[PDB]
Amino acid sequence: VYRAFDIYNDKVAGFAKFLKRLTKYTMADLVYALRHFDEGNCDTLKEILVTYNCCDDDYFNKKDWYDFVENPDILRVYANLGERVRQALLKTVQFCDAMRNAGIVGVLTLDNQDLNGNWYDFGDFIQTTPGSGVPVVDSYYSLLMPILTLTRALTAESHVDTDLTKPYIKWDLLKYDFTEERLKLFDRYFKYWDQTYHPNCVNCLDDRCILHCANFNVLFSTVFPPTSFGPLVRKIFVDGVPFVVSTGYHFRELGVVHNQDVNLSFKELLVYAADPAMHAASGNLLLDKRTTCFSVAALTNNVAFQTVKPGNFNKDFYDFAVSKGFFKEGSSVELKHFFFAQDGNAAISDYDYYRYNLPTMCDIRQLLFVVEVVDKYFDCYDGGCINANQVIVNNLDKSAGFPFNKWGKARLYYDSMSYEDQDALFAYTKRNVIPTITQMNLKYAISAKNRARTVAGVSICSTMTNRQFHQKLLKSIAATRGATVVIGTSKFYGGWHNMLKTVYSDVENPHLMGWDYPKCDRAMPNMLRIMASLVLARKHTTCCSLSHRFYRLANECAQVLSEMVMCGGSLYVKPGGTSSGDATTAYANSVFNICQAVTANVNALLSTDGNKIADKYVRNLQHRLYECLYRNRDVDTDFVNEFYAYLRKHFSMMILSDDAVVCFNSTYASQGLVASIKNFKSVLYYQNNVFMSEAKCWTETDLTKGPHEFCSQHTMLVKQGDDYVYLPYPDPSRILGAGCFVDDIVKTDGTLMIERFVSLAIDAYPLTKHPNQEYADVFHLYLQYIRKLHDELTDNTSRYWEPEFYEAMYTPHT
Amino acid sequence: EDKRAKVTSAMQTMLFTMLRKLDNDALNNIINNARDGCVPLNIIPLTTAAKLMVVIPDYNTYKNTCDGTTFTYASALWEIQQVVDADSKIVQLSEISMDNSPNLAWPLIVTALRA
Amino acid sequence: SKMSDVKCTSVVLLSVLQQLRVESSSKLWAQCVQLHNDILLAKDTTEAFEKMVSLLSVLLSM
RNA sequence: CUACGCAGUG
RNA sequence: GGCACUGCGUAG
Ligand SMILES: [Zn+2]
Ligand SMILES: [Zn+2]
Repeated sequence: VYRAFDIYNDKVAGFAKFLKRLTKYTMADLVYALRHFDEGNCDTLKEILVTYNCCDDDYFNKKDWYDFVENPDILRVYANLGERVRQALLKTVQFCDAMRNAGIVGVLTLDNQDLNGNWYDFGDFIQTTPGSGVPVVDSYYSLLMPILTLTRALTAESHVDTDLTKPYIKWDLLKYDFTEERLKLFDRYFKYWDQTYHPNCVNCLDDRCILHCANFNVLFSTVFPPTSFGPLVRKIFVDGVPFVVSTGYHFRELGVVHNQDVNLSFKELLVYAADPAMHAASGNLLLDKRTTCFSVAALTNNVAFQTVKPGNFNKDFYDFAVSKGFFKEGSSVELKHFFFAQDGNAAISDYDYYRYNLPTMCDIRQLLFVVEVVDKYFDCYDGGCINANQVIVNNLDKSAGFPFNKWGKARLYYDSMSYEDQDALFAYTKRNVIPTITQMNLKYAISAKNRARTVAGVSICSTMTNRQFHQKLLKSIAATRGATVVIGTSKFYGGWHNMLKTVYSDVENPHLMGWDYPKCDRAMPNMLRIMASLVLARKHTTCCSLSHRFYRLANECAQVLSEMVMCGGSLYVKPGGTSSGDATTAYANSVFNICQAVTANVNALLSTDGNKIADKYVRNLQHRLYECLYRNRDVDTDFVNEFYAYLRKHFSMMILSDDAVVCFNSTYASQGLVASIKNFKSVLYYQNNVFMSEAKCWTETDLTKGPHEFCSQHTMLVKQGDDYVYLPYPDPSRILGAGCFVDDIVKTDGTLMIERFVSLAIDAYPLTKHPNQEYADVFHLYLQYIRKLHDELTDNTSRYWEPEFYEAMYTPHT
Repeated sequence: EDKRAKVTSAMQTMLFTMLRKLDNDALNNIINNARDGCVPLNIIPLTTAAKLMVVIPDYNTYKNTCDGTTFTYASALWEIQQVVDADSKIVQLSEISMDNSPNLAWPLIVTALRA
Repeated sequence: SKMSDVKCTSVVLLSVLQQLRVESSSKLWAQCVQLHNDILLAKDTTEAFEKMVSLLSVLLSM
């Protein structure tokens, strides 16, 4: 029968299904089932769950028994296995000790350990002098890592004497330095993981060491009480009056970090006010039973409830549209996009969606190789730190965060500080940690679903320092055309056609596909966000030292990843995820997307049988992929280049931060040499902790039709100028709703509507070439409406309502 | 420069006035309990704040957490001073019951003082 | 038709209810929001008219 | 090119 | 009453 095996021989190498007291299943079957997840074939996973009392078959009769978001109770069922996993870990160490006490050198594989933890393997072992045996546990531990936090194997470390029956451990409420406990945890479970582990990531040597140590800390921080993590504060004496200020931080992933300018000016006042220390110290204690998210304090005398009012309605546009034959029964274009009003509990209920963010431990060897490959997608860009006078800021009339929104906009702070002050602040952030407070606001815009959208407004210190750190690389990425990341590449003036031709380039049997990330902004693991920041910061090999770059990374971690979130006047802690109002949200999201695609490709190429691969080049590439993944500690630039070229040939990606189009050789994917939809589903299941459904991910066989959807835009091949070009058109219901339903009533009368409708007629011109007469009539509706508004208002103006205007913006001349 | 002076003055005033609200009676003791003098931020509200606010979404949570006039939280004994609903109106303790729960405008914000 | 116009009228009535200081009351505004969001998301005309009548009654109570 | 407004996208 | 990108429109 099919069993999961991890093999590394002279002919085949991978982690794949092969045809082949002692339990029915082994640990590798558990790891394979939880990693390569397919809801169609869950028989091994169901048998494993039922056999070991995690649940019963009646649990599977319900729908969505596997989904994390829809059925959070599954997180308990998986956790009901975690203790078993923990026992395995302990037994593993014992086994290793025995080998080291018998002078045996061997490679430990998952398939040799049954689900009770026993090891029934004694082959592949080379005898040596007793006492000098060196177990090899890179593959075993590295593959088992994602199961350690999925099943919560380290819960029993929170109890006295490690007994699940005994009560919790009463750690001192004042304790913050858990370094000795982290050493004990590492030496108890990962005793033979040879790479040096630094509980405080200040001691880390480079980016890869930071990733490795932070990966271990993420697992080890689930044991300790959640009240210890967060800013560390100390009483200082400013001019004799006792302040309390943050002189450090405690990161779930980076350990304890201590400021270097601890001393006991407008910059120093900003560092004090942005600090949540004073606010969370003078505020009243708060216990919010509405959310399971940890709460800190209440900054006001009452809890605030914010209601989203319903959107306005354009009677004129609706009347004109129904006078033109729209919105009839059985038609194709309707009103499907509305302003959905919300009640007072909307903000906190949407903040509660962070319960989907779980502590995720990543496959560290796989993540290191994947970050090596992902860095290749950003080598055609240059970046570095810049001075304050080189920083470009788009809008200076935006909020400055909290508490800075009380006194003015960001323009006031940029005018107050001289360039020397901003440079001094940036240099301060290179040596110290400055925790900030980010507000959550409710968004007010057209949407097709009743759910509300929350935006995380960040403070001004984070914005300024992150701009100075990242703007050169950001503008480099936003001004490069023809690369994987298409941020900054307009879809106008033949942009969409050039993008599509770039994606189609040199693929033997090209099919297209696409997917989406469910709850991307909330369910993202923290390790992937750290990796994205490290990839963005790799462009500082000469301007910043190691310590400066680490303290900058700690700054993003403390101001974006785990900052204090002020909702309704109350301070909560953010478990993780991303801040949608961050400076580098789109680019870190693009790095995360490329990471997930590369991980899918690696899993697809490694889970192939290998023996049945008829291509010798692909078989050798798979063998060297396993070698460079779980056998080589230092980077292999040659094979990274080779795998990057292999992907760029057989997997062409078009990425905008969440929305991706992949043109792939269909023969290779059907053979199992390239990622498919099921590989992405498995990858998002075992890393992103979310289930991806086939309804929201699509495939396309004929390139002429083009991508089904990209950036909420369909595409179509048309003829103009004797040339077949790809034009993007939107869903006409979206445009009709935008016309009918307005954000504010002022945009119901005046000149403003004209411009608005122009920018809606520009985006609805391609619908003219659609075969459906309703879609084509949408455009003429908009043009007749613009003409009617212009007539009501009453040579240079007639050019707004002629089709030549909107035709000229899809010809690639300009 | 005048705007810079105004912003600095406002920030200093906010820090000073809010430092007036900051109590050193238990802060000194909890700092002294720390050998290095550094304490987590999340611990200061638990051990130093006098007033506590609890937000109750449903009657089940109310009877589970703060049913009596004096309840416990953070290993401390708190006595209820006021109860308000989401409309910012006073709600008496006798009004909160399973029979009258459908008539109340949940959630309820209950304010207590440390005893 | 009969669906689009009832959805538009539900939107305008929720807007005028909000202008009538209904959002001060938590329960009344929550009920109005639920009715309006179920009307807009509805695909059946019978449910649309039923919730439309209920929302209009909420408006007419004052 | 710099300012302000609008629209679209994540 | 947030970040980024793109495209309009009025001004030197
Ligand atoms: Zn390290
Ligand atoms: Zn730099």
